[PDB]
Amino acid sequence: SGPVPSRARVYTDVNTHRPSEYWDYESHVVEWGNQDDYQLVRKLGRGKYSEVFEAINITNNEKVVVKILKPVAAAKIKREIKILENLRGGPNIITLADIVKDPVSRTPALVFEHVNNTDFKQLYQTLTDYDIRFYMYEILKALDYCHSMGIMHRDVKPHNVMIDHEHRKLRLIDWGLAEFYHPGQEYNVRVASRYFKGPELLVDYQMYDYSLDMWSLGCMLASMIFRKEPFFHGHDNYDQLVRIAKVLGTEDLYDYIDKYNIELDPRFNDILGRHSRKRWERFVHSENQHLVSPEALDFLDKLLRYDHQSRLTAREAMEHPYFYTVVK
Ligand SMILES: Nc1ncnc2c1ncn2[C@@H]1O[C@H](COP(=O)(O)OP(=O)(O)O)[C@@H](O)[C@H]1O
Ligand SMILES: NCc1ccc(-c2ccccc2O)c(Cl)c1
Ligand SMILES: NCc1ccc(-c2ccccc2O)c(Cl)c1
Ligand SMILES: [Mg+2]
Ligand SMILES: [Mg+2]
Repeated sequence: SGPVPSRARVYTDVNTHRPSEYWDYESHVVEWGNQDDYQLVRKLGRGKYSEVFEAINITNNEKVVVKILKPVAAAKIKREIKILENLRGGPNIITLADIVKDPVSRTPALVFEHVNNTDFKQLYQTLTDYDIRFYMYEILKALDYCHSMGIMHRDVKPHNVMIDHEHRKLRLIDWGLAEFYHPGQEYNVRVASRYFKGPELLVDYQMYDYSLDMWSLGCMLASMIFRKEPFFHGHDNYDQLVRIAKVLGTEDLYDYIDKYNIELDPRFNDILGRHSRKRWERFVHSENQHLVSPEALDFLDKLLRYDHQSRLTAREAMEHPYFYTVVK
């Protein structure tokens, strides 16, 4: 009885054929740099987990970004550091330049390469059909890379993707929620922002994998091409599932939970209803027609699936006709 187990269909074995030192983040010894090499210039902002500053590395006069971590479990801090070090040099992965102890917070401060990012609210309004495909391809390079390195990002969304549009430079940042994929491991479902949450998280299916990032990628794509921000606009985690079911339909949702022997929360009884799966051309109108194409719709169809096992992997997504027009 209970949930039917699941494994990723790709990169299942990456972490077992690597030394324990690679994925065992708890045993990692942090090599501390010197906080005096960095001078804070301006606060970019503060979120739930960190305060971020633009800074200058006074040893080479280069612009950097300093992420001062708020106190959390020491395990969560070493996980971020180990993943960043393991992924360093990878295509479109942010470079971790240093780790210092901030004198004021008494917490680790991660120093990154600076990316001159255009805010989401501005790029969202100007990206062309061509630019969207180009940037989606750059994201897929980062995701196939971290997945092939046995890591799932788990927080893919626009504010975690830096774009320097003038230089067509993209970097996938914020590896604070990222984890090592271990076949059969039960993970915490309290990851990602509500609108980006995969069905596996919303139905409390813990044995998820890299394919969670493909759902989030699909949510970003739908919002962009259809001009509907966010695409699945739930008022809460339960309504989030209802919003998805109104597009993907209730019959495939029941096939998904029956395949994995998942039981819906009984509060879905008063709110879920019965919904047909909708054709993607329904979301097309005269204000988004220039961002949509049969290739974009077919690609979206293959990412936004309830069954995490049925979604395109990052490598398959890169082979899709949607990217044929992108100069490679
Ligand atoms: N390398 C960077 N270049 C430019 N801006 C950055 C960089 N790293 C972070 N930022 C900015 O700071 C914000 C917070 O960074 P992030 O790593 O996502 O922290 P958190 O885990 O607290 O969300 C980002 O959304 C972005 O606006
Ligand atoms: N201005 C530098 C700084 C000082 C204190 C904290 C801090 C430290 C502990 C708890 C919460 C916090 O905001 C942080 Cl993250 C940064
Ligand atoms: N933080 C800047 C940013 C990152 C990704 C995208 C993006 C790019 C391609 C497709 C969907 C997207 O949301 C945009 Cl519009 C802006
Ligand atoms: Mg972030
Ligand atoms: Mg984060």
